[PDB]
Amino acid sequence: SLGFLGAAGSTMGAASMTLTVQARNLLSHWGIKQLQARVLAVEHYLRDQQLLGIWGCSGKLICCTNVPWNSSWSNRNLSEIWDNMTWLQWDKEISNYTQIIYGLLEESQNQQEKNEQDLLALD
Amino acid sequence: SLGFLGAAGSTMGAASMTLTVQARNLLSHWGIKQLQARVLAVEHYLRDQQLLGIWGCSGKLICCTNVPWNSSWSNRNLSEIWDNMTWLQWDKEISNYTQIIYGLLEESQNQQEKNEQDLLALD
Amino acid sequence: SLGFLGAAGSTMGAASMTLTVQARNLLSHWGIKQLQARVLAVEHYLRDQQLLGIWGCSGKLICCTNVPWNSSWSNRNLSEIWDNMTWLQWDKEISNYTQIIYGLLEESQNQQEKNEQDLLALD
Amino acid sequence: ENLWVTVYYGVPVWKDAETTLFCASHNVWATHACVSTDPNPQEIHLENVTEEFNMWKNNMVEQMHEDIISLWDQSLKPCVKLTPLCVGLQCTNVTNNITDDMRGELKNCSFNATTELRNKRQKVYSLFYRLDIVPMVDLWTNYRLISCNTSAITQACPKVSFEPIPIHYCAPAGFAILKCKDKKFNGTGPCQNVSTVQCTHGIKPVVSTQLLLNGSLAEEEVIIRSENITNNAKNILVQLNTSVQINCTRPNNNTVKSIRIGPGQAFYYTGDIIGDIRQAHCNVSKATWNETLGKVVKQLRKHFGNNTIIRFAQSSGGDLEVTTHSFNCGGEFFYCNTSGLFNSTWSITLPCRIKQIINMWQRIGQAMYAPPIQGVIRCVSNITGLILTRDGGSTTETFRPGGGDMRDNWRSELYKYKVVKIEPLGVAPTRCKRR
Amino acid sequence: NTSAITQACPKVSFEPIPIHYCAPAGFAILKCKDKKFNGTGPCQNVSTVQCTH
Ligand SMILES: *[C@@H]1O[C@H](CO)[C@@H](O[C@@H]2O[C@H](CO)[C@@H](O[C@@H]3O[C@H](CO[C@H]4O[C@H](CO)[C@@H](O)[C@H](O)[C@@H]4O)[C@@H](O)[C@H](O[C@H]4O[C@H](CO)[C@@H](O)[C@H](O)[C@@H]4O)[C@@H]3O)[C@H](O)[C@H]2NC(C)=O)[C@H](O)[C@H]1NC(C)=O
Ligand SMILES: *[C@@H]1O[C@H](CO)[C@@H](O[C@@H]2O[C@H](CO)[C@@H](O)[C@H](O)[C@H]2NC(C)=O)[C@H](O)[C@H]1NC(C)=O
Ligand SMILES: *[C@@H]1O[C@H](CO)[C@@H](O[C@@H]2O[C@H](CO)[C@@H](O)[C@H](O)[C@H]2NC(C)=O)[C@H](O)[C@H]1NC(C)=O
Ligand SMILES: *[C@@H]1O[C@H](CO)[C@@H](O[C@@H]2O[C@H](CO)[C@@H](O)[C@H](O)[C@H]2NC(C)=O)[C@H](O)[C@H]1NC(C)=O
Ligand SMILES: *[C@@H]1O[C@H](CO)[C@@H](O)[C@H](O)[C@H]1NC(C)=O
Ligand SMILES: *[C@@H]1O[C@H](CO)[C@@H](O)[C@H](O)[C@H]1NC(C)=O
Ligand SMILES: *[C@@H]1O[C@H](CO)[C@@H](O)[C@H](O)[C@H]1NC(C)=O
Ligand SMILES: *[C@@H]1O[C@H](CO)[C@@H](O)[C@H](O)[C@H]1NC(C)=O
Ligand SMILES: *[C@@H]1O[C@H](CO)[C@@H](O)[C@H](O)[C@H]1NC(C)=O
Ligand SMILES: *[C@@H]1O[C@H](CO)[C@@H](O)[C@H](O)[C@H]1NC(C)=O
Ligand SMILES: *[C@@H]1O[C@H](CO)[C@@H](O)[C@H](O)[C@H]1NC(C)=O
Ligand SMILES: *[C@@H]1O[C@H](CO)[C@@H](O)[C@H](O)[C@H]1NC(C)=O
Ligand SMILES: *[C@@H]1O[C@H](CO)[C@@H](O)[C@H](O)[C@H]1NC(C)=O
Ligand SMILES: *[C@@H]1O[C@H](CO)[C@@H](O)[C@H](O)[C@H]1NC(C)=O
Ligand SMILES: *[C@@H]1O[C@H](CO)[C@@H](O)[C@H](O)[C@H]1NC(C)=O
Ligand SMILES: *[C@@H]1O[C@H](CO)[C@@H](O)[C@H](O)[C@H]1NC(C)=O
Ligand SMILES: *[C@@H]1O[C@H](CO)[C@@H](O)[C@H](O)[C@H]1NC(C)=O
Ligand SMILES: *[C@@H]1O[C@H](CO)[C@@H](O)[C@H](O)[C@H]1NC(C)=O
Ligand SMILES: *[C@@H]1O[C@H](CO)[C@@H](O)[C@H](O)[C@H]1NC(C)=O
Ligand SMILES: *[C@@H]1O[C@H](CO)[C@@H](O)[C@H](O)[C@H]1NC(C)=O
Ligand SMILES: *[C@@H]1O[C@H](CO)[C@@H](O)[C@H](O)[C@H]1NC(C)=O
Ligand SMILES: *[C@@H]1O[C@H](CO)[C@@H](O)[C@H](O)[C@H]1NC(C)=O
Repeated sequence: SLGFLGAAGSTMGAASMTLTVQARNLLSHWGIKQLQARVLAVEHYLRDQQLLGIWGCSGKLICCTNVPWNSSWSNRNLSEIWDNMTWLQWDKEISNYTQIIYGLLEESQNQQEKNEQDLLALD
Repeated sequence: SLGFLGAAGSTMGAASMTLTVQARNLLSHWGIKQLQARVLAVEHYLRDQQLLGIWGCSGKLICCTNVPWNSSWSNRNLSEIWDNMTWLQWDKEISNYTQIIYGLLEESQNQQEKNEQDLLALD
Repeated sequence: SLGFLGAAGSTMGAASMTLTVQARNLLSHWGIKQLQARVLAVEHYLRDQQLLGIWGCSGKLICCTNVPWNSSWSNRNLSEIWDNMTWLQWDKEISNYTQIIYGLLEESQNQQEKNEQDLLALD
Repeated sequence: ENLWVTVYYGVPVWKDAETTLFCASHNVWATHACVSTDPNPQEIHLENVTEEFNMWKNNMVEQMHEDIISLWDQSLKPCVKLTPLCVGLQCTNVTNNITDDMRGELKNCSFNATTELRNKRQKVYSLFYRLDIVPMVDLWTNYRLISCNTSAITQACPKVSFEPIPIHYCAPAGFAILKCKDKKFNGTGPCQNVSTVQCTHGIKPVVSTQLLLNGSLAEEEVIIRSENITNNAKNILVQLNTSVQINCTRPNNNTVKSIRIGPGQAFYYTGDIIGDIRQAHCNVSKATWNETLGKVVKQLRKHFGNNTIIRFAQSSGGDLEVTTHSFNCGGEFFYCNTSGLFNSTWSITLPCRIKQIINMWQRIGQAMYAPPIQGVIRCVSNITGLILTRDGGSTTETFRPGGGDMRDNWRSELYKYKVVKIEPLGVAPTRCKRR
Repeated sequence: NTSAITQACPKVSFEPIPIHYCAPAGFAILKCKDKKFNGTGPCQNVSTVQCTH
């Protein structure tokens, strides 16, 4: 109910309930500048959706995974992370590890799909 | 089988079996006009796919949801709607309530997704 | 691990472990040429994602269906397809039959969606 | 706690980014280039969000600059070129009544111009300002147009207005513009009352030097903004909290005539002047200006010392385009002498010159001829800010009117806006795992 | 007296060439097949095309 990015200053817990409020705002010679801007908006949206697909999170906004938190990316407890921190602060805090996390998520899905295939191959 | 819009004049219960026929035809200086036409077609496609994702209907053509039907939106019985009416007539009949329905669908998924997370958080 | 097409010469089984490597590299007058290149890449991506969605395979890289394999398409056993053979040779063999398989996949998913709708309608 | 990675899409975070913005809004600007503006002011306040701003590293200024220059060139390109008029002129003194300050400013020139047909010539009489012509030695001529030795002179298309209109610079989807709703904002550093907008309030591309016209006022107090106030090479942008009304006029009643100089071509010139010939001028209320500078020095002392004497002086020299206050009024270009406003230590009439052949920017190789406007021109405008430069020269700081770098004009506005890229994906530890 | 005169290129024909107007994906063109149709009002038969004749 706060509008696009209205929860940006709220805690991570409160802000997690407004994902759909801003998710809708990612898609919506001088002709070239506007047309390129529209194409870039599409390319960024599709790269994020493809990345969610790779992780097995397609079609979901809150996707739970099988990758454990290793306590080195951030050693804060859930109380501090969700009730006493905003998403901007969290994003800064673990920025240096996002590529590591994304890689693990990809690997996790690669193993899971094979496991599902093997389970589906049993009669 | 019937064609791109071959079922357009058929009843809802018949036209609902041709959803792939219409779905497959949504994607496919004068260069500016051609590019704007293609980008607009892509943007509309993505707006619809994003909206389906918000509702938890990604990857499906017939998506069942948990939103109850309100008799104030349409008081026709199920047999009358599916056996004696076309989709164009229905679209006109339900036009004034479409955004209301969409809002409820979003709210339903937001509650369901959180509920799924809580079920998954049980050890 | 092996690079964007590093598995191109590997057997079909080995190359099935690198699907994310190829998938993540599909999205990423001079202005018109750049825009046509970007729009065409986007349209190809979206057509393939739409086609996977029609088959009920949205969000997956490996997807198992209910369409049986017809020996008239290829009568080679698993030890001749997933080993001792690459994906390029397979694509060369499964050329004349690709549209038949795609049509069957679409029909199978249409039946799957109707059956799921009926099962979910049981109280 | 056996925590697991949970992926969230739609996370309210962003990163600083530079992207291409589009504009929204018979005129140079917003012909067909801009998208119709959404009338809904969908401004969302971001409580507890502190955002760091830097108005001198803001790429919206560079985009606004390039967009204004590009639109200017697009507007003038499909217009009548005046290369057939690069001939010697026979110029004499104007025979009307000339006041003491107009002696030699305007000359009555005649020349042999082309006509609709290639094999014909016509004798044309027109009045040119001394600034638009230079001496030349020839047989039966005295002067030639100042730009014919540098570049082709293009006549501005008639009935295409140069009046600045508000332009909204709007972000593409996936990006957002953050506004700093901070009274007395320094123009740099953290801003606590941040809010999110789709696009700006509508910024008028007003072109001026020294004095900022028709801009935005400070919410409560005069704000002194400088990239590095210590370094005298930087310009200081002073945003006023009250407007100073300046009334600029050209009292002469011009009779404008036109000729054909080719098939489908037309040249516009001043035919004669009705009434006496007087110098153009601007009137700035003395009491208001004195209070305005009192406030400016009051604010400057916070950075230069509570007990320092602040002196104002006129420009140090150089080209007319930067030593005077340049502005558009009624379609005419005024170059007003501001030494009557910045001559002090801590009704004013400023004489003005009119120039028809101008170079809109420091770039050389292009020139435009501004057609004369029939009648008498009077404009009322608000002075909303100043551009000051501090003298390099020890106590008693001396300030002078600044130059015409234009980015300063488009930093008076756009100092409260930042463009950020939305990063909808993020991860966080939760107790939720698959299966 | 008023306009520039441009000579047409002698190699470029003015012969009308049939032009087919085609809708972009996501749009369709409906064709009225009702004989004696006066150009306005409900058309009983209708067909869908991607490109005009
Ligand atoms: C700062 O902002 C102020 C306004 O806030 C600007 O002053 C305005 O400047 C414009 C352009 O010079 C003026 O518009 C012109 O007004 C003339 C007189 O208008 C009177 O008469 C008409 C009759 O219909 C009334 O509707 C109107 O209210 C006035 O009573 C018009 O004659 C002009 O039109 C002629 O010239 C234009 C040139 O573009 C042609 O397109 C037209 O066809 C026609 O020939 C024009 O409309 C406006 O009136 C001024 N406002 C005020 C309040 O005086 C400052 O110039 C601006 N400063 C800077 C530096 O940009
Ligand atoms: C268009 O309407 C006609 C009827 O006017 C449909 O044709 C038959 O309609 C009767 C109605 O009782 C059905 O029992 C028949 O089964 C229909 N025929 C067929 C072949 O199904 C016709 O099908 C309608 N067209 C479309 C495209 O739905
Ligand atoms: C500029 O000079 C021209 C030429 O002398 C003046 O035009 C002539 O003015 C006299 C009156 O003084 C008329 O009788 C002539 O018929 C005019 N000739 C032409 C060709 O127009 C013109 O008036 C002068 N303008 C000014 C302002 O001094
Ligand atoms: C603006 O007007 C002032 C005052 O008339 C000019 O200042 C004079 O400049 C000349 C330059 O040779 C000096 O000799 C005078 O002593 C100055 N006068 C005063 C009172 O200080 C100034 O040059 C004019 N500037 C422009 C750009 O026209
Ligand atoms: C800002 O902080 C205050 C602290 O009391 C809190 O009540 C408020 O909800 C926060 N704002 C947002 C948008 O979360
Ligand atoms: C979380 O850690 C902080 C110290 O970083 C501690 O004060 C707080 O009590 C802890 N909370 C829980 C719930 O363990
Ligand atoms: C249906 O809409 C009416 C509108 O007044 C509302 O009062 C009612 O609660 C709604 N019922 C359901 C089941 O949504
Ligand atoms: C549906 O409503 C119509 C209204 O005329 C009625 O004739 C029909 O019998 C109803 N059908 C059912 C199954 O209730
Ligand atoms: C929708 O609202 C308008 C309001 O004028 C009304 O005329 C129209 O009949 C309504 N449509 C439906 C399907 O109820
Ligand atoms: C190429 O073939 C050799 C066996 O000849 C095999 O060891 C090697 O792994 C293959 N390379 C790839 C990329 O699959
Ligand atoms: C396999 O393909 C052949 C092609 O001629 C066809 O005749 C046969 O019926 C197909 N079999 C199955 C089981 O689909
Ligand atoms: C697969 O077919 C080939 C044909 O040459 C045969 O040699 C091989 O033994 C077959 N494999 C199995 C597992 O039946
Ligand atoms: C496909 O059909 C062509 C027809 O000329 C034939 O030459 C080709 O061998 C066929 N491909 C396969 C894989 O059977
Ligand atoms: C024109 O005016 C200037 C003003 O300085 C004067 O010097 C000059 O002699 C005058 N010329 C004529 C011909 O009146
Ligand atoms: C003519 O052009 C040259 C080169 O731009 C310049 O130096 C010169 O001053 C110009 N002439 C006059 C009379 O100013
Ligand atoms: C000048 O400032 C006053 C302040 O009340 C405002 O009403 C007026 O519209 C402003 N004029 C211009 C031209 O911006
Ligand atoms: C504020 O502006 C002054 C100059 O006006 C500058 O020196 C200072 O660094 C700026 N930043 C802060 C945080 O005061
Ligand atoms: C400002 O300029 C002075 C020039 O001496 C320099 O020493 C100082 O470091 C500069 N400050 C900033 C913040 O750039
Ligand atoms: C400026 O002030 C003088 C004072 O004598 C007055 O005569 C003149 O008309 C005024 N001009 C304007 C444009 O206000
Ligand atoms: C007016 O200007 C003079 C300039 O010396 C100054 O001393 C005086 O205080 C000013 N008066 C005001 C702002 O009322
Ligand atoms: C500045 O003011 C003094 C009087 O205070 C005056 O004598 C001097 O000529 C003025 N200078 C300018 C450039 O107007
Ligand atoms: C200029 O003089 C002409 C003479 O016909 C008159 O019609 C016009 O209104 C005058 N204009 C002004 C602004 O005085």
